Amino acid sequence: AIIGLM
Amino acid sequence: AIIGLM
Amino acid sequence: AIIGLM
Amino acid sequence: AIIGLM
Repeated sequence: AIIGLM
Repeated sequence: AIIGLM
Repeated sequence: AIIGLM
Repeated sequence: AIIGLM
């Protein structure tokens, strides 16, 4: 699985 | 299953 | 399985 | 899978 934040 | 919140 | 966020 | 946000 894969999250990404900014 | 991949999340991108920017 | 690929994110690219800017 | 592929996501992207500029």
